[PDB]
Amino acid sequence: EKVRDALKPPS
Amino acid sequence: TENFTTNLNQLARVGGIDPLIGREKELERAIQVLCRRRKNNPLLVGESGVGKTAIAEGLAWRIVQGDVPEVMADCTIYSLDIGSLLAGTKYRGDFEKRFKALLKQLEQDTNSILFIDEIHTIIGAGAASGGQVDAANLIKPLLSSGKIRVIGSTTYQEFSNIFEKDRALARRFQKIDITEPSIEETVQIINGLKPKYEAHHDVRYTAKAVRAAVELAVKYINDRHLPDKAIDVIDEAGARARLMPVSKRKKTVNVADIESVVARIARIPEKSVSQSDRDTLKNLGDRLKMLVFGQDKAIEALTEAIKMARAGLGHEHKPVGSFLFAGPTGVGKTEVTVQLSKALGIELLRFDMSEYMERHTVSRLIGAPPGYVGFDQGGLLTDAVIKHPHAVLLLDEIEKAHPDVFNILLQVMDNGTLTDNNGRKADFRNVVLVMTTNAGVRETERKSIGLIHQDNSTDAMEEIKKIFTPEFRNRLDNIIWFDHLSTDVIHQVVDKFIVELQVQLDQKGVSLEVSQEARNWLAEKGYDRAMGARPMARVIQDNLKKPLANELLFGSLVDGGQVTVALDKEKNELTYGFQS
Amino acid sequence: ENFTTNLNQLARVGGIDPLIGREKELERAIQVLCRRRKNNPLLVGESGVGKTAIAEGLAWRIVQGDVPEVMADCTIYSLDIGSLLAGTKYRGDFEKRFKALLKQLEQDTNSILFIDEIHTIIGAGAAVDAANLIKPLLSSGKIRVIGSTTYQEFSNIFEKDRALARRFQKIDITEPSIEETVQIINGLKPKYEAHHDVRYTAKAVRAAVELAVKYINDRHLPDKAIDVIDEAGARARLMPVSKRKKTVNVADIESVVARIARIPEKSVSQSDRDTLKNLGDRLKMLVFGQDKAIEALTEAIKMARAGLGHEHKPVGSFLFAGPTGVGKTEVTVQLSKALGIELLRFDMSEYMERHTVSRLIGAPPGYVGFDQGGLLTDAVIKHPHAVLLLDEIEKAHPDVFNILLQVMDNGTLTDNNGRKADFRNVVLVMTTNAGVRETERKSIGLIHQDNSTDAMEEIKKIFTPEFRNRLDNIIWFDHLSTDVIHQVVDKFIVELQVQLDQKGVSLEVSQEARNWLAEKGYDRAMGARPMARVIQDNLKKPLANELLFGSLVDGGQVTVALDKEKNELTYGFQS
Ligand SMILES: Nc1ncnc2c1ncn2[C@@H]1O[C@H](COP(=O)(O)OP(=O)(O)OP(O)(O)=S)[C@@H](O)[C@H]1O
Ligand SMILES: Nc1ncnc2c1ncn2[C@@H]1O[C@H](COP(=O)(O)OP(=O)(O)O)[C@@H](O)[C@H]1O
Ligand SMILES: Nc1ncnc2c1ncn2[C@@H]1O[C@H](COP(=O)(O)OP(=O)(O)O)[C@@H](O)[C@H]1O
Ligand SMILES: Nc1ncnc2c1ncn2[C@@H]1O[C@H](COP(=O)(O)OP(=O)(O)O)[C@@H](O)[C@H]1O
Repeated sequence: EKVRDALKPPS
Repeated sequence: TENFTTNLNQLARVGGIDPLIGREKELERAIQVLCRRRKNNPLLVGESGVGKTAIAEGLAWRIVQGDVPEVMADCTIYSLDIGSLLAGTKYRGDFEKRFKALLKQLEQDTNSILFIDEIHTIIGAGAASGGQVDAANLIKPLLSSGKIRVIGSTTYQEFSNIFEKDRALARRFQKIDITEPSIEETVQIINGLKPKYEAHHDVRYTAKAVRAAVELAVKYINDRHLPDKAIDVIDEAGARARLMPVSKRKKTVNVADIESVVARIARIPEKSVSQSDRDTLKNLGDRLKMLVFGQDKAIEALTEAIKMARAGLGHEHKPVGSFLFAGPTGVGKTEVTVQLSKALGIELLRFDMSEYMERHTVSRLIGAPPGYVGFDQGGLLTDAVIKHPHAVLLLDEIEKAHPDVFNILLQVMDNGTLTDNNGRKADFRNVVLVMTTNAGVRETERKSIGLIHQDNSTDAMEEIKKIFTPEFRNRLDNIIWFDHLSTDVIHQVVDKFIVELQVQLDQKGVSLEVSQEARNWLAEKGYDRAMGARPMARVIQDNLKKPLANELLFGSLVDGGQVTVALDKEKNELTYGFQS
Repeated sequence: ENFTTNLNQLARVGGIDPLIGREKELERAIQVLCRRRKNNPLLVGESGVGKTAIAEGLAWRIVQGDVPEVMADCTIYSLDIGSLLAGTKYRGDFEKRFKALLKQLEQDTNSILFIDEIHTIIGAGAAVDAANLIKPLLSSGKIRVIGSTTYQEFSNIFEKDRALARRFQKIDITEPSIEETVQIINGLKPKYEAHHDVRYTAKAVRAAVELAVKYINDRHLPDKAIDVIDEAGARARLMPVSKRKKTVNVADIESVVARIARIPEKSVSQSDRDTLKNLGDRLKMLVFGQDKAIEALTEAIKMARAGLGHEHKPVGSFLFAGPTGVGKTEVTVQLSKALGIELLRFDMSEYMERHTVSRLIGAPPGYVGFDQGGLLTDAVIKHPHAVLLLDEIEKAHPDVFNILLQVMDNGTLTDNNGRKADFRNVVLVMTTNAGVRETERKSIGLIHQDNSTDAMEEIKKIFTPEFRNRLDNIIWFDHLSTDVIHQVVDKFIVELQVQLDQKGVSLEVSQEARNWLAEKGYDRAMGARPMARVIQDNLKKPLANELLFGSLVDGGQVTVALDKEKNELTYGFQS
């Protein structure tokens, strides 16, 4: 259930 | 916290939370626990539907009204929803973020209290997958230190198995046993709740109806507990009053309406619950007497036992009646049972005791299918009585039954309630109990082996005394002997069979003129001392119906009837008249 | 609101067929919906029964106005599980959508959320979900939720949990009666007919319901009835290109059911008179042995179907006895093949252990859902209109015989599962090898004595006297004759000839070889069972070896004969 998340900035 | 916790105190101001009636002892114990320096977390352990959640919600209602001590004033109860807290997390720390935030709020307010219904769930992983970071572990330090106060409601079974396994969390909580108060206190509770329910359905509940609901629920609705069951029948009664009448009909909920609602829940025919059977009881003896001839002392005994139970003289805990039928086969033992069932309208459950002869098969009657298999099965006897509260249990060839079966009946007759291995409580106090045995007939019919014929008048009782234990016989109301059918009563039996055939022929248009002399000859062949009247079925059908029936389908006379019968001395045959 | 679809608004614009029947079930839902607490109703019903449609009927009542004023302004919605689970890919994303819809529904009062197939969303199940948000909406009492769940998966999801069962009221939704179902078709007839402008005769619609339950035995008759009706109408619309057969008849509906059933049209068609009339002729064609038994048995079947005014008892209760493999089983399988029913096989010898008796009516080991249940009772429910074959009935425990008496007399059987079987249509047959065993043994005496005994007396020793009186007629096979066995050899070799025909090689067998193979292969004690072993190893081994490597690789042209002095077969092959 616990999953890591990778984000990305717009620019 | 924004949506997970609903402020019960604020909710009570508007409504929703119904008033709590008479739980001072429970609330006093809870208020005392909440005032503790440490581990001030009450736990409400009780059976389902016994007001576990009303006490917690009711405490908020009582606080608003100022019916609590000054120390507990200015206190807000919060009702945490575990499902909402575990919905939408989808991340490593979403659950801990929101859960910890709730604790910060509670820590900020010294008087804030958290009400967690079904607290057994927190032990189960809230948002932990292959990990032990659960909701319970997070709150363990705070409960020990008195930072937050938590109220929990859980069932005894859940408390015993789900809860109490982690001795850590169990230690913080103080068990408060919540049990149903009484059959009479529930009436007071419904009175306090009656205005809210009355307003919803725009009806008024009669004082007799509310008392009847509780009393009627206990007799039939045994699966659930007293507070919830009584309220549920009340709720359903108002709804039926809303939909059944179109308009300008009686708004008041009558006592008869309560009986209809409880009947459908219990799947009862709705006739037994009512007390309008007095008319049938008036002439029950005479009506049954004409149906079955001879053995009058048996019909009067049966009617008298039923009549007393419906007049308030019945046994408080025992069944309506326990009887043993000792007589020859085919002497009307099963006739009084079936005819009684038909007139009363209740079912006639029949169990063959020849099948239950060995020890391994006794468990079937008082046990679920072998091992732990089968769904709504239970004991073969238990599901029949539970299904039909008012019935006529019939057992044939009880003497053949294994001794262990008699031990089961001892508690039935002595206590009136039977508990299945599964765990359910079967209460059958209305069912009459009848057993049929042929123990004594063998001794009485057979003559002594000697030149002198010894007296066999008392021999029949001696066999029953040794065959049936004294404890078993003592519980029985009376032992009634079915005596051999004398020639006088034998004439009535043939009259009933021939008249019955005449009724069937009457619709078809055929008529019969059987002679009285033919009746005598039919009786000798039809009735046997050893087999009783069981062979008499074939004699009437074969001698009278079969020759005429063959002719009716295809014969010299296709139709018109007007048949006659007379005894033939030389041929010992019955005459057949064919007039078109 | 985008996920769900408002049924109340749908009725205003049409597209909802007028519900017919289920007045009591529909009225029950309204009564519970008006409750202060536990208002949330449940619809425990099997697939195809019509549990989804009854909820739609409620919306029509609101629009019609034939309900109390409390529900006159109420609205109903249908939760679309597919819409919510469309592209989330993570558990918990689904939950967020459910919460948002609940808030939208919560703001407006008198809103009912009809959750079709509620069992899927809640509970772990067998073959995903969270079930965390269904509990708070029930406890809050804000919005009523109508949940449709099957009988199966309801005991393992709702009865196991108190929270869901406490807030849900159980409504038993049984299948409608045959009379009630045909009335529904009449109600739905104008909508289907308007689509393709064909007129259905009353006989065809009534026949469809009666025949569908008898043959399909897959799902409940309400769904099956609408399928065959729509299928026949669609087929009739485009079946003839040149001819527009606007009329409908029983002929058309029969073919449609045959296609889905995948059974011959003659058997599926209501041609019971035709099939019974030629039952013996069809059976006698394939098998020409034991004509005496066939004549008695064939007549017993025709009279049995009539029932002689008694239908509750099983129609077929014939018992067969005699030597093993002398036609005891061939007649049963060939009887089913001609009828087209699915033959079932159970060997009582295997079920000669008390533990095995429980297997027939349940499972001794713990099972989840009791899907397997009884080995025989479940099969009867699966195919009620099928023959039941029993082998070696003699070698069975005494208790098993008691159960058999109830079937023929009571006409119904009750087990741990509690499923009821309509034994009326069910047929039964048994084979007894004990009789042949009595003649095979030799007496303890200086000179042997005739061991032939009456068939009736033999049965009394092994069978209770309370069974032969309830039976129709006893059929016994004494032994085969030289002319019958000799002809059978010719029939069996044809299969080898047909097998060789595809391979491209011919075969020739001398008449002398056929006669010799019959005496050795046939056995009085074992009937014709060893004949297959004797004939196969004799003929198959030499031909198979040569066919692979030898002159017989292609062409065939074989010849077989036996020398008189040798009294042994000789095989000749030509390249
Ligand atoms: N009075 C009626 N009773 C039953 N079915 C009806 C009735 N009137 C119309 N029908 C139709 O009969 C069919 C019944 O289907 P249902 O039993 O509701 O299906 P279902 O159980 O929801 O199916 P699933 O999703 O496969 S479990 C539909 O085509 C209904 O429109
Ligand atoms: N003293 C009481 N005053 C008011 N309602 C009560 C009282 N005792 C019980 N009830 C009723 O009991 C029900 C609460 O049952 P509950 O304890 O929540 O059941 P469960 O344990 O199955 O969750 C409500 O109908 C509530 O009104
Ligand atoms: N006294 C009686 N009067 C009329 N019929 C009787 C009487 N006793 C027995 N019978 C008939 O006997 C038939 C078969 O025997 P049964 O009554 O079942 O025997 P038993 O009463 O010994 O159990 C029943 O159909 C019943 O009508
Ligand atoms: N009348 C018959 N004509 C042709 N073959 C027959 C006939 N009766 C029986 N047989 C043959 O008897 C054999 C029975 O085999 P099998 O089914 O194993 O026997 P069983 O059921 O006795 O164990 C088959 O080869 C079958 O074709």
